Order: sequence, then C-alpha cells, then structure tokens
Amino acid sequence: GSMTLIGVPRESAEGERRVALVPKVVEKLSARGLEVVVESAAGAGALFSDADYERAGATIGDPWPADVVVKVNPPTSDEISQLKPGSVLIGFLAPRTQPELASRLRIADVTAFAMESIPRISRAQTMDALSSQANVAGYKAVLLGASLSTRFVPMLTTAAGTVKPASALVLGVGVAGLQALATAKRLGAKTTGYDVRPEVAEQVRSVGAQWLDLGSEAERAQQQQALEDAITKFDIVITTALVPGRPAPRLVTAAAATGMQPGSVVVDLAGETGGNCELTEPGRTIVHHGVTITSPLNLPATMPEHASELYAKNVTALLDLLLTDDGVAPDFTDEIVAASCITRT
Amino acid sequence: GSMTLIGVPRESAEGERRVALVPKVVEKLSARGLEVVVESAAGAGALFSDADYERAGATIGDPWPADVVVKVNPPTSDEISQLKPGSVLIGFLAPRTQPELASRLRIADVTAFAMESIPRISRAQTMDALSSQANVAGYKAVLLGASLSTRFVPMLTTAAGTVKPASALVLGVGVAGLQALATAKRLGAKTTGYDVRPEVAEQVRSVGAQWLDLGSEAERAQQQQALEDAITKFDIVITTALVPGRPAPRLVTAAAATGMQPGSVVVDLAGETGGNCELTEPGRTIVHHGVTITSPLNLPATMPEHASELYAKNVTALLDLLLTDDGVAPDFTDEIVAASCITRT
Ligand SMILES: [Ca+2]
Ligand SMILES: [Ca+2]
Ligand SMILES: [Ca+2]
Ligand SMILES: [Ca+2]
Ligand SMILES: [Ca+2]
Ligand SMILES: [Ca+2]
Ligand code: NA
Ligand code: NA
Repeated sequence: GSMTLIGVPRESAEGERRVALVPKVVEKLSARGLEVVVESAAGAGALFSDADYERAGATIGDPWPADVVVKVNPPTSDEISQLKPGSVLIGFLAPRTQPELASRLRIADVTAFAMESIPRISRAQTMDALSSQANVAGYKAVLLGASLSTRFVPMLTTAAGTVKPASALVLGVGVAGLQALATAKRLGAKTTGYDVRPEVAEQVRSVGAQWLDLGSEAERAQQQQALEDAITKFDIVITTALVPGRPAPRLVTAAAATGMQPGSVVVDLAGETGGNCELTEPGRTIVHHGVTITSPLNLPATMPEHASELYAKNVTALLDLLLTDDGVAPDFTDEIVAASCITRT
Repeated sequence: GSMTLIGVPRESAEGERRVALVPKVVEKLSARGLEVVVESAAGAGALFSDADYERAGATIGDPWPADVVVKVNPPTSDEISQLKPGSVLIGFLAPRTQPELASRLRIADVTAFAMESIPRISRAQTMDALSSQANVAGYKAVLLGASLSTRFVPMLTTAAGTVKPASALVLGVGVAGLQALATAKRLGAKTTGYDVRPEVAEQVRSVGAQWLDLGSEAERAQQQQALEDAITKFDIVITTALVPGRPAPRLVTAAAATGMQPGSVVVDLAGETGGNCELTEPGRTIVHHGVTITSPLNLPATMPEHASELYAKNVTALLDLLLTDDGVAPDFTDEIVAASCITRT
C-alpha cells in the first residue's frame, strides 16, 4: 500500500458536516500500509480535529492530487480542476441529476465511481451508501417530528393528567421509512406504515407497525381519497418516497395536511425533488392551518459522526475491490466496478 | 357559576408559547356554568384558534378585568395595572425571585396565588405545576440531546456497520431528571442517574437506570473528582439540579466537559440560574473542545399543547378549591390556599 495515496477533502457544500473517512477508518487504512492525506478541518463538521487524523496515521495536506480521492458530495468544477489525470474519484456523483459530471471527469482522465450506482446485489451489501445515509435520515426524521410536535410522543400517566400516545404514519417504507417506524415505536408512538409495494408489508410488521391497507379509474380515486382520509388521523406523518431522477411522488395533498389536528407535524424528506407534500417549502418549516410542515434537506449532516463512519465503511468496501498489491487496479469484469463507474465508455 | 368570569390572557414573554387554559379544559369550565373570556390569539403559540375557544364556550375579549385571571408567567407592571380590585390571580408568580410582585398585587387589591408555592402535600398532587412542566422539560431535554449528538442513541446493527448505544447520565433526579432517564432509555440509551439525595436511588432504578455511587474534607474532593471522571465517560449528560432562589449547583466542571469525547452533548437545564455547567452560555448552544454545551431556557414552551393542558389541569384543580356555589371564596384555613397565597398579610 505504501505507493498509494488516498485523499480526503473537506466538504464545501453549504450545511454539509459529513467527511468521507473518519479517523477510526483512516487508522485501518494506515495499518494496511496505505498513505492517507486529509485536508485541514475536513472533520470539523463532525467535531474531529486534525490531530485525530494524524493520530490515525494521516498527514494533513492537499487531498486533491491523490491517487484515489474519496469524498461525500459531487465535486464542483473548481474541485475537478484539481484532480490529477489517472486518478480515481469515489463519492456521491449524482449520475441522474448531473450527467455532465461524468463527461467532465472523463475529460479530466479521472476514473470515477458513483456511490449511488453501486448495484443492489449481495456482494455489494457493505457498500450501500444510499442505505446507510437513509438509515440516519429516517432516525433523525422522527426526532425532528417529535421535537416540532406540540404533544408528547409516549403515553404518559402523570399526577397532572394522562395523555394518549402519538400516532405516527410513514409513507414510503424503504430504508429511511423503516428506520422512522422503528424509531417512532421506540419513542412510544402507535405506528403505521404504507408503501405502494405490497412485499414491504412484512418489513413494516417486523418493526411493530400496522400495515395500512386502503381497500382501475374510479377505484384509483377512492384509494387516493382513502389515503387522504387516513393521513388526517395521525399526529406525525413522515414521507420518504423518491423516484431517482424524477419529481417526488405526491402523497400528502393540501386537503390531507389541512385535515390533520392542530399541532400535528408532516416531516417531508423529499424536498430536494419537490416534496411528497403539496404544501412543502423545501428546507423550511412552516405552519398551515395549525399543522407544521417541515422539509429537511440534509438529515445525514445533522448526525455527522455516525453518518460519516457508516459512509466511510461503504466507500472503503468499494475501494478494497479496486486495490491490489500493485496499487489501484479496477477489474471491470467485476459487476460492481463496471456498474458504479460513470466514466467508462 | 354564571356570575363568575375566568380570564385567560395571551402570554407576552419572549419565546413563550404556552397558554394557561386549553380549549378542552375551557369546555369543562363552561359546562359547569362559569363564563370564560380568552384574549384573541392566546392559544396561537400552541396552534389553537380563537374558534377553538369559542367552540369550548368561551368568548374572545379582554381577559384582564375578570374575577379570576389565570396565566402562565408572572404579570408585567402594565398587566398588573389592568387587574380589577377584588379579583384573584393564579399563575407562576416567582415568589422567591420577584418578591416585589406580591407587594404590587396587594396594593392593587388582588388576591394572588403562586403555583410555585403549592405545598408538596397529598391533597395538592393534582395541582403541582412545577412537576407537570418539569416532566415536559425532562422529555424535551433528551430529544434536544439526541438531536445535537453526532451519533445515534440506539444500538444499531446495519449492513454498513454496527454502532454501540449512547450512554446517558442525568445529574439531579427530580421530576425532570426522572423523565429524562425514562425518555433516554426509550430511545435506546444505556442510562445512569445521580442525585445528592440517597432516597432517589429507588426512583432511578425504577426507570431502568444505573444508580451512580461515587465511593469529610479530602473525601469531598475525591468525590468531586470521581464525579468529574464519571462525566467524561458519557455521550449525553443532562443536568437538572436547582436551588429555589439561589444559583444553580455546579455539577459539571470545565475539565469534566472537556474530558468528554468529541460529539458528546451536555444539556444544562439550569441556565436561568447560572447553569450546572461551568461552560454553559444561557439560552445558547456552543461547542467547547468538540463537546456541545446547550442551555435551553424554556423547554415547556417547545411542546406547548401538552405543557399547557397539564398546566391548565393544575390551575383548575386549585381554582376548584377557591370556588363555591357563591362564586370566588378562598378558605384560608385550607393549607393549600394559605400556603400558595402571596398577598395575605
Ligand atoms: Ca505513488
Ligand atoms: Ca501515513
Ligand atoms: Ca483488493
Ligand atoms: Ca359577576
Ligand atoms: Ca360562555
Ligand atoms: Ca369548590
Ligand atoms: Na388521532
Ligand atoms: Na463512553
């Protein structure tokens, strides 16, 4: 590993607090003989110091000309300009929403792997960055809902009075939605999950939530109306549904939100692509007819040490495929390597 | 009840969102024949509307000249100027920290009852406003700690990696501290409670927390040092200890806080009286050597519907003592009435 240098930059995006490698993971790479260069204050968002990285065997310095640069968010034009020809870049590279990025990296002679493009196969389970970040997001979505609510989540019997538990509904039960159900349940909520994919029922039940069953043309309208009616009954509604490269599916109409009791909260995780809720204002928290509608845009950044640690393990699992005793040598017959590389033509 | 008018003002204090009666409680008073006047937008902080109050039988109007005015925070000079002679005022009246208030109310010919001065006796269990508000505060303290942490609270085993649970320590286990222990446990933390009163051990254990045992002159120093060392081991530390009318007890030294791991959080509930933590900046969240120190000043206001509902039940339980078929007639031979009245000389 001594001839291979891995570079970790500070994330430049507004509000970002994650860093692509954390000191514990850097320590493992150093122990294997790889050289790691970490940009000064790269870990500052996650409350790490430069000394933490140096203790893990890194040097503090310019990360951009490394043989392999590992980062979180897509690189800016100015960042790409600093990559050296023949290098590898690993990170979220927005293959759907930033298609020019692939072109730019190819022109720069950088071989680049998009973490979003890691295929959903058994061998890649440890490399699934979309899932690790979504786990953090689902957990923090519940904390945000509970923090904005005007009411307790758990049932409590106090000397002053008794209160019923909150009912929480999660719409879209992928990784974030499942973690939201689990976290809401921990906190004492009565929980219900809904997803257009029927096979998700088992997962919803496995975390102790009720599976919402609604009951083609005039039937589809009865269904939409049944979903709208169901939403009005909940104190906390968390929406998570995405379509890669497309607007977020509309799941919470204006009427549904308006029909919720005062002090209820809708936590819409889909704000970057338009929101699942018609009344969502991306990146803001607003009140509509006494109902709080909030649209966090980067929940992983709000819990940045564990978001970064999990992400770092995802990135290093992929990197381990790319490394041989000879240094950096991606095997393009490996499905994971071929599927995630955005620069190969 | 038809000849007795109860007035509910909008709280004027910066950041306050509670209201002394909520619509559900107003409904009960109306049903008994009492007239209730609620100031317009009094419930707006808790997301209630004027229509909610009118539906509960209230009229919307000037609350100050009522026979009984019920409010949350101590009245300002201008508010006192609007009370009518011969009226009753019930609320938090800061008997320790605002002694002139009693004098001012006496001069105004108002008979005033401080909720802080409700005696801690069996008959007054339903009237304990300090406790109901502290329950809300302990719960919201944990949500705030978990929201500021850079790490998960629960142990999780994910495809990306496993994380250990957070350890939470609560210093001062009265009502807020006990609810903080219970809430942290719900969320998945390993919990420990500490209090200078030994009899609190049973309460700490009853919520599934470990009781911290530390081990006169040089012994007291060994104890302080043992507490300091213990604090460094925790991911979330919640401090709640108060002395009525005096500075908050110092429980977390600068060294203790500094010795905590990066991304750990200290949630100090005692900021209004100086803070339990030496590094606390009242009403702010700061970072010191990678450790987050936060000092919320009004956690009840952050969950205002249930804080107000419980408070409303406390206030109305006292009010029921003061009411007879004849209207307002406090019996000063009743220990609760005599102990809580601050204007009687
Ligand atoms: Ca080299
Ligand atoms: Ca090194
Ligand atoms: Ca390898
Ligand atoms: Ca009258
Ligand atoms: Ca009336
Ligand atoms: Ca009575
Ligand atoms: Na409901
Ligand atoms: Na620890």
